[PDB]
Amino acid sequence: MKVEELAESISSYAVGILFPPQAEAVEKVFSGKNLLLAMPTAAGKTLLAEMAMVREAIKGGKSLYVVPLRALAGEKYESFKKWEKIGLRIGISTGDYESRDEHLGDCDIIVTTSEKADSLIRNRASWIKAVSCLVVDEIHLLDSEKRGATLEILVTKMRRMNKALRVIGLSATAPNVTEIAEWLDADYYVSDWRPVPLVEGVLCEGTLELFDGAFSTSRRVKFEELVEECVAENGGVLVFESTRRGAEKTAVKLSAITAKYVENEGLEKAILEENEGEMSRKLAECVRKGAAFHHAGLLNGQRRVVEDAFRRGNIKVVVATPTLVNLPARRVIVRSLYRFKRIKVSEYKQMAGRAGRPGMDERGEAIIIVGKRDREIAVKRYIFGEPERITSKLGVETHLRFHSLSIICDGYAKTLEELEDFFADTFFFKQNEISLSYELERVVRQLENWGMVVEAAHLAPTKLGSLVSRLYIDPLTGFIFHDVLSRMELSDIGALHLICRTPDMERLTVRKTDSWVEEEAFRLRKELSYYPSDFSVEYDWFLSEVKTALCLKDWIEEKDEDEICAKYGIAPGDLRRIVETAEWLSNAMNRIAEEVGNTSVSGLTERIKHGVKEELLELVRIRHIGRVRARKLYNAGIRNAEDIVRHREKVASLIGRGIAERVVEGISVKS
Repeated sequence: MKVEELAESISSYAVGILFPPQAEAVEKVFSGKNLLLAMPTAAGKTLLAEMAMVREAIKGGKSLYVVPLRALAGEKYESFKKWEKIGLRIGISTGDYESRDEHLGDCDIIVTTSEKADSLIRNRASWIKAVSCLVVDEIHLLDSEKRGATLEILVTKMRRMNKALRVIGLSATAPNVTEIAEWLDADYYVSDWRPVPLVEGVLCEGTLELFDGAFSTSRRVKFEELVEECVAENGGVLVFESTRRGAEKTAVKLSAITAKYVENEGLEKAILEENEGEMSRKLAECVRKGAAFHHAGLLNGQRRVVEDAFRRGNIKVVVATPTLVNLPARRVIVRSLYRFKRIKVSEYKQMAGRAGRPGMDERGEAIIIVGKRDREIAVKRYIFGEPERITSKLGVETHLRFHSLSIICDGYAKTLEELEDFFADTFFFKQNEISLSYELERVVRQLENWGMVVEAAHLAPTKLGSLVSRLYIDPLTGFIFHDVLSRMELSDIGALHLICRTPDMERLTVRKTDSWVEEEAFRLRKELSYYPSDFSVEYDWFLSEVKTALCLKDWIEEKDEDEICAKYGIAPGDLRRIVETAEWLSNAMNRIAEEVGNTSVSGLTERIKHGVKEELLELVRIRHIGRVRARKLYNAGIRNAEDIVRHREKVASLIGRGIAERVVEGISVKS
């Protein structure tokens, strides 16, 4: 079997109209052994993995492509539909935890996220045991203080479950990537190869020094011009700023330039299609003039609209933040080098690594605009310089606690010893051979104290623990709930506040101006699950909890979004992010509540989800009608599904003929 041949033939069919020079890569991909691929651009890295899967499929196996963000999940998912021409059946699962998703079980490639995978495992999906090859994309994220831990545990749990499991890790370039390969028992393959070469250049006092390997080409140019230059050519310029305010500020100036080239007026409406005012205002017209800014503030809608547009060219410039998703662009400017501390070689490398514009450009330009703080650092360390070494973060108590509970429940470790053994098979161990027996002992006790783990001369989970496990929430969270609930029984704000006490919840920042919070917090005292000293150290952590719960409150009290935003000083995307989260825990808190018997939270989740009152719940369940429409309809006779039908003409007068039509189309088909 001349593997090179197969690989080629296979790719072409599906793709047709791109991956490493020498055999090694392909040679290994088809070997069947665990394999770690370390390359810069995700480009060739992914097709090798894909082939890996295509092959495994034909062998009659099943692959589970894992990704870190729920975002990529979709991107990769679609990307794999390409192999449908060959009869592979792709499937995806994201966001649903308490479910085994048994329908995926008959897919050849199942894309999901690290967490979702871990969950599916805790929730004992039946297909997992069928997965023969696990591909861990962006495995270098093993260094991620947030992500790492799950990766280490997922991989381990999975390996320990199936010795025949073939793990394929895909990572960015880093020095210790080989030890990863060792921890994975895999043939590695490393390379600096890039489809479209990259030129990294720094820009100082009017001069741009482009580095082509060992040479250089100084020139006199100005930022505004570098942008227009490529913009002029329509190669796409991607600028990076370390702020939300900064990204928007610049995303504006450039619109001046991008304006005289394109006038996207239909897309200006595409933005406002969901929100308006201050922020969305800016992005909207900004886009009308070619430019745009991309940050966590926008809504997943406004984002994908700006992304799709920059891809097609409608948008000439996209000013984002390190928070950044495939954005093809010829030029890539990096405004600052510090993170208002300094940016990691990694972040820069990644940022620069977007300059390639495969199949449209010959080279990629990435410029680090630096001042004069001895610009040598931007050259000596960033341009020419190794990225930071991947260091495992599973060590923290947090993660330990979080995962141990899972391990002791799912039946991997039945004694403290074998719990210690489990963590020994970790990348954390392989990396620093440290016995965590101490802390790990502390954990299991605390897990016992919290009533989640029981010591009957054998470690086992309690009904509660199994729950906390399946809910995939921090056991501390599960405790705060089970404790407070089993004892008292709060109200709206009281419950919204309880959630915000939880570590799993996001909180807002309290500005010097948010004075009401402190007052409101007092008035509402006696209602909250606890109340700190006016000058206790936690009065600040407290006030955030309140301000956050107050926010959810307004959301739940149907307050205008833009209004809620302005009030709390956050952006629509944030609000959506917070509510989104708040709900998940809200569900968690309720299921926990039930187990104890408390009910003061019974119909909270629903409210949180739609941000409606309670009287509108019946209306919002209909194909989701939204707070706005639901209110209008409720302010009239239409107060449920039935009434929307019987008074059709009326409905359409309130909501709209179009929307009206769509809404009814669903109800009848059901009832």
